[PDB]
Amino acid sequence: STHTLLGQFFQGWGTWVASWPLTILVLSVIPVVALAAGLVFTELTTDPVELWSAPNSQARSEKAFHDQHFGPFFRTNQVILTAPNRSSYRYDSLLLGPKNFSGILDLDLLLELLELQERLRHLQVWSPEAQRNISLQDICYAPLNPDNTSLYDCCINSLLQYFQNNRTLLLLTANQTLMGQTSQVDWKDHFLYCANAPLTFKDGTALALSCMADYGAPVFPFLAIGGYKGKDYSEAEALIMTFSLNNYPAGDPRLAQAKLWEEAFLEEMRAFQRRMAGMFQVTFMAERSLEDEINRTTAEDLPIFATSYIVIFLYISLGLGGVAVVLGAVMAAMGFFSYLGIRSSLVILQVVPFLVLSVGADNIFIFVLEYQRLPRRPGEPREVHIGRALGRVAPSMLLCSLSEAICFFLGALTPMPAVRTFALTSGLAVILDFLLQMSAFVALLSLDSKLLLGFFQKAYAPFLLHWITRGVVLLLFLALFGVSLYSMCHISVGLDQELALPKDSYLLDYFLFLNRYFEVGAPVYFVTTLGYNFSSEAGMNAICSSAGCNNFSFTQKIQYATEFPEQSYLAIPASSWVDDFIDWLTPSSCCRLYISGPNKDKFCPSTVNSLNCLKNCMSITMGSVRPSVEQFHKYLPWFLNDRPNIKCPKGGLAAYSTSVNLTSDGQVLASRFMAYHKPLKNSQDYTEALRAARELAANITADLRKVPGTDPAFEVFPYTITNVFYEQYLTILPEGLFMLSLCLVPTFAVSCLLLGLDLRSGLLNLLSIVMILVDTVGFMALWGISYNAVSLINLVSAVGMSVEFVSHITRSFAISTKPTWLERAKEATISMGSAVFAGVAMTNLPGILVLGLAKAQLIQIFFFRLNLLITLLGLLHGLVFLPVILSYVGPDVNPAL
Ligand SMILES: *[C@@H]1O[C@H](CO)[C@@H](O[C@@H]2O[C@H](CO)[C@@H](O)[C@H](O[C@@H]3O[C@H](CO)[C@@H](O)[C@H](O)[C@H]3NC(C)=O)[C@H]2NC(C)=O)[C@H](O)[C@H]1NC(C)=O
Ligand SMILES: *[C@@H]1O[C@H](CO)[C@@H](O[C@@H]2O[C@H](CO)[C@@H](O)[C@H](O[C@@H]3O[C@H](CO)[C@@H](O)[C@H](O)[C@H]3NC(C)=O)[C@H]2NC(C)=O)[C@H](O)[C@H]1NC(C)=O
Ligand SMILES: *[C@@H]1O[C@H](CO)[C@@H](O[C@@H]2O[C@H](CO)[C@@H](O[C@@H]3O[C@H](CO)[C@@H](O)[C@H](O)[C@H]3NC(C)=O)[C@H](O)[C@H]2NC(C)=O)[C@H](O)[C@H]1NC(C)=O
Ligand SMILES: *[C@@H]1O[C@H](CO)[C@@H](O[C@@H]2O[C@H](CO)[C@@H](O[C@@H]3O[C@H](CO)[C@@H](O)[C@H](O)[C@H]3NC(C)=O)[C@H](O)[C@H]2NC(C)=O)[C@H](O)[C@H]1NC(C)=O
Ligand SMILES: O=C1[C@H](CC[C@H](O)c2ccc(F)cc2)[C@@H](c2ccc(O)cc2)N1c1ccc(F)cc1
Ligand SMILES: *[C@@H]1O[C@H](CO)[C@@H](O)[C@H](O[C@@H]2O[C@H](CO)[C@@H](O)[C@H](O)[C@H]2NC(C)=O)[C@H]1NC(C)=O
Ligand SMILES: CC(C)CCC[C@@H](C)[C@H]1CC[C@H]2[C@@H]3CC=C4C[C@@H](O)CC[C@]4(C)[C@H]3CC[C@]12C
Ligand SMILES: CC(C)CCC[C@@H](C)[C@H]1CC[C@H]2[C@@H]3CC=C4C[C@@H](O)CC[C@]4(C)[C@H]3CC[C@]12C
Ligand SMILES: CC(C)CCC[C@@H](C)[C@H]1CC[C@H]2[C@@H]3CC=C4C[C@@H](O)CC[C@]4(C)[C@H]3CC[C@]12C
Ligand SMILES: CC(C)CCC[C@@H](C)[C@H]1CC[C@H]2[C@@H]3CC=C4C[C@@H](O)CC[C@]4(C)[C@H]3CC[C@]12C
Ligand SMILES: *[C@@H]1O[C@H](CO)[C@@H](O)[C@H](O)[C@H]1NC(C)=O
Ligand SMILES: *[C@@H]1O[C@H](CO)[C@@H](O)[C@H](O)[C@H]1NC(C)=O
Ligand SMILES: *[C@@H]1O[C@H](CO)[C@@H](O)[C@H](O)[C@H]1NC(C)=O
Ligand SMILES: *[C@@H]1O[C@H](CO)[C@@H](O)[C@H](O)[C@H]1NC(C)=O
Ligand SMILES: *[C@@H]1O[C@H](CO)[C@@H](O)[C@H](O)[C@H]1NC(C)=O
Repeated sequence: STHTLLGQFFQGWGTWVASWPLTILVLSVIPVVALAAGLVFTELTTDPVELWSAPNSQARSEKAFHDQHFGPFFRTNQVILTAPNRSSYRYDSLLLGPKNFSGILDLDLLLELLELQERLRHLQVWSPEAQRNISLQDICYAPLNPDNTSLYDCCINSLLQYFQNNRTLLLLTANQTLMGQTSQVDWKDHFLYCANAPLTFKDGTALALSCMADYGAPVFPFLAIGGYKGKDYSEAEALIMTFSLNNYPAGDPRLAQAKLWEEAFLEEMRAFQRRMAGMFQVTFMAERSLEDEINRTTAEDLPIFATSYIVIFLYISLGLGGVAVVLGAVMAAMGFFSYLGIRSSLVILQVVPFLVLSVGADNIFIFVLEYQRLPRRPGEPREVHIGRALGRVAPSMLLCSLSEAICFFLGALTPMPAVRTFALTSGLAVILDFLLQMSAFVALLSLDSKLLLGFFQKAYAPFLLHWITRGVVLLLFLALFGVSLYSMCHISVGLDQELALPKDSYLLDYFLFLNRYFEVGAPVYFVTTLGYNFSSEAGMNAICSSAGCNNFSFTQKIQYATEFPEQSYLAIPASSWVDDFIDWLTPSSCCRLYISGPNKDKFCPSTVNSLNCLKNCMSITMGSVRPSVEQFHKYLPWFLNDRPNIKCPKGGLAAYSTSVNLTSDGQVLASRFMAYHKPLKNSQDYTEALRAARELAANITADLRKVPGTDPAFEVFPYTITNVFYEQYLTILPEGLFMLSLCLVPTFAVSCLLLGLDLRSGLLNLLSIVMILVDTVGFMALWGISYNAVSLINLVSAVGMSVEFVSHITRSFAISTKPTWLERAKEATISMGSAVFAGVAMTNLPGILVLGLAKAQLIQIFFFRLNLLITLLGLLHGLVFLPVILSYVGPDVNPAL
């Protein structure tokens, strides 16, 4: 008899608390201030976007490997222009004939872009470190000269670097004759040539200009122009400007002083946008922007949510004290984790009370209603009266605040750190609410000494409980179940990137141009783990692509997967370094040795010419030349220090200077192979591209481990900058369904174990909760709400919350001792359904009056838009179905003396 013992215990507890209310109130209000001091002490928040990745997941372990061996990924800042007013026209270029250009490639706009680019290059900002005024050379990603980066060696990708940013070279007209000349060649004839082959040093036109940038590296067309899918390289609808800044770990001061340059870059481009509006639509984005704009919306709406926990006060209209009790409990639970050490963000800190308070106030309302509705046996004071009232309401009030702490704690197994912190914070707020609304609230309820609901509940009852009503409500809700369980399959898993922003930020314009005008997605690298030999003649051929090497190979596998971009999510070949290194070892003035030079007997660089150096590295021509082992360690570092000029453009440190990590002897440890994704638009494309690249990587490693000298536990994994975000969605269906399905067991095993309910009433309770979950999943899929990590903690919270909808109804039916089932549930409805309705409306009205006007996309889609569905879909299953279903398959009469 576990139910009877709890009532006796809580009745004696309530009588003693009524006896000593002042002392219990002071001694239970004093241990809240100590826990609340943890908030004011530090409460360290987590600003950046590394609160959305599992700290030991495989996708972040690969990032920790790559970041260690090759340095971190470069931060990118972009500007897109896309002039829409001008008209496409015609140009009869002498080489390729007719070409019908677009309006953005007119010469009147390129100069105006150049005067913005060369002024963004010379930008200086004052830092918190007051000594040094920061230039761009300190924090720029220079792939050719990192030792002392001059200001002209920083990576500034744009179309203007086909002319090396030279104004006079851009304004150049040259006579050229093929005997049918009829014109002079202008800059566009040179741009059309450089688009086809970016590696050329001497242009094939009459005017000669290299297609290489100011820093000695080629610039590809997809990094410069976009929106050119048909009619290639002629009808670009948008220019592109890109600045690359090298990234550091979070503790380094250079990252602190490189986020201050991007702020001035944004504040200068925002002035550039309004300086000209009749000829451009410039949209920009810095890497600082996204992680410091989703915090702005959350930090600009705390006063607009302060009406939430004051509109909690007005709906009860002894009530101020209860809301103060729940707010103190939630604040203490919020501040307790600072002592243990948990870096929670302000976004987590803003929505915790507005989901715990909606469950913490209903128990107060139920207790005060049962205290003010009791028969009030005379001959005894209130000191036993409140204990007598609390004895038969304590266990039912204990189920609904213990079947939510269990649900929230069980829901804290999600991979995301911030969702885990939100679950852990609200899992202890409610459990520190139930312990503090009897040790403090009962003292106030004894210390206070010094309608119409039951009107129309008895008219709402004849609307139900009749065969007109009891035979249509059942099949209608079963049809709702039948439509929801087949609409569940249309649900879409994945969280879009644009839902973190408001409806008015410039990043929405940037993403709308990025999804529509780019032609290559983010780059990806096929990293090679430690172990591969890379030296044997039978070792290079498995990673080769040309001149005698094998039929199928790694850099041949990537190129073959490029040709079906719809299935494999790649759009550019691999560009391996062994393929370029074998080309560089070909003779004729690339790799040469001094013969009679005692002082420089090893290397003759390409730029030096004389009659001294004449011997080649590779000895004699032969079919499919490949170096020996001893010729590898000599000749590989030299290839990583030969800048490409026009005497040997075969390769060098232009693109491979940080793609191989040499040891202290000459055995390579790891490598990278850079290939570009196809244009990825929504969040169902990122995860699918991740899976379709990872399976290709596993195919490559399974093919590559067959060589003789290799080592097992050697895998070639893919890595891109956003792999650490969308890696969870491969495995959120099995780990999401399992967490929900295991979450019903501790509620079913306790709701039928606390208050009667042997099998049938608890079974109907489980049927109601499963119906609520399937209906809310179907309506969530039908609205457009996604199914991600942040939209699963809400469903777990609804599973915890629905015990409110059902437990009091099944309680009042079980205690009912009236004769027939046709009217036995009427007393239970009139007794408890009104109180449950008031409790549900207690979350319904403040659940809509604040979170529906949040102005953030995250709160407006995942907390107002979804909690409203659960709240007004649990009313229909708790006030229209459950009493009706209990009148047909309801248990027989319990005496229950
Ligand atoms: C870092 O930033 C500081 C401040 O912008 C900059 O100092 C600049 O020095 C030059 C040369 O003096 C000027 O642009 C200017 O210094 C003087 O400023 C006064 C007050 O407006 C002017 O009346 C003077 O014309 C001018 N110098 C003289 C006497 O001709 C100052 N910046 C401004 C415009 O206030 C540094 O150059 C930057 N980098 C560092 C630390 O070198
Ligand atoms: C990568 O793969 C190469 C080729 O298989 C391998 O080179 C091998 O090194 C071992 C250890 O020194 C050598 O034993 C082996 O052949 C040796 O080559 C010298 C050259 O003058 C001969 O004089 C030796 O007799 C002979 N073996 C000895 C030392 O007695 C050599 N393979 C050949 C035939 O070139 C590398 O070790 C592999 N590297 C890694 C990272 O495992
Ligand atoms: C090519 O590979 C090299 C070897 O893996 C890299 O050099 C390694 O850089 C690591 C940091 O990126 C270092 O790790 C830190 O080393 C210090 C000194 O021993 C330790 O105290 C730290 O615990 C450790 N990690 C930190 C910072 O917590 C390695 O020490 C260092 N070499 C090794 C493995 O000993 C190169 O960075 C990489 N490419 C180049 C040349 O940049
Ligand atoms: C943008 O393009 C300009 C045009 O190419 C560059 O200016 C050119 O620089 C060349 C190298 O200094 C000049 O050659 C020199 O010209 C002078 C004066 O005519 C002669 O005395 C020299 O003999 C000759 N060089 C040598 C070493 O013999 C070109 O004359 C000059 N272009 C013209 C026609 O004015 C700019 O340098 C370039 N901008 C940048 C950033 O470099
Ligand atoms: O920042 C952030 C968001 C998480 C912040 C925090 O973890 C949270 C959120 C809600 C809670 F209840 C409790 C904690 C998240 C994001 C979440 C919802 C969205 O509609 C959009 C983005 N994202 C992101 C950022 C970049 C990106 F590439 C993909 C996603
Ligand atoms: C290209 O063609 C010839 C090749 O020598 C060259 O003379 C042109 O320059 C002259 O410019 C004149 C003024 O625009 C033009 O009318 C004339 O056709 C042309 N030379 C003559 C007399 O035929 C070169 N074109 C230009 C405009 O520089
Ligand atoms: C003569 C007797 C009654 C004196 C001893 C009374 C002791 C056992 C009582 C009096 C007040 C009580 C406290 C009142 C309030 C709280 C806050 C609650 O969140 C945890 C328990 C805690 C901290 C209680 C612990 C037990 C307590 C200290
Ligand atoms: C070193 C720095 C970060 C220390 C300063 C930490 C600051 C930002 C902390 C300390 C106390 C915090 C407050 C503590 C309590 C609450 C109530 C909660 O319902 C909303 C957030 C709010 C209002 C917090 C906002 C952030 C806050 C002001
Ligand atoms: C790096 C170190 C310091 C991290 C320590 C934090 C982690 C590992 C541990 C330390 C103490 C732990 C807490 C101890 C007690 C409780 C109360 C329980 O009802 C729910 C879990 C909860 C809230 C634990 C959560 C995990 C926790 C916060
Ligand atoms: C073509 C697409 C984009 C049109 C979408 C129209 C939107 C506004 C529609 C589609 C589905 C609709 C929902 C369908 C079901 C319910 C349950 C009901 O108890 C409250 C209203 C609510 C929650 C609806 C609100 C409006 C709604 C969200
Ligand atoms: C393409 O070129 C032809 C001939 O110059 C021209 O008539 C046509 O208008 C051009 N294309 C577009 C989209 O206008
Ligand atoms: C600055 O750059 C030049 C470029 O050659 C280099 O020689 C010099 O060593 C660098 N300065 C220092 C102090 O290293
Ligand atoms: C130029 O383009 C802007 C932006 O679309 C537009 O508002 C403006 O009317 C255009 N002006 C003209 C007439 O070219
Ligand atoms: C595959 O290798 C065989 C044997 O070297 C060769 O005959 C064949 O041409 C290669 N495959 C293709 C598609 O050429
Ligand atoms: C690579 O891919 C194809 C199709 O996925 C697969 O059938 C084949 O077995 C894989 N190659 C290897 C070496 O297993």
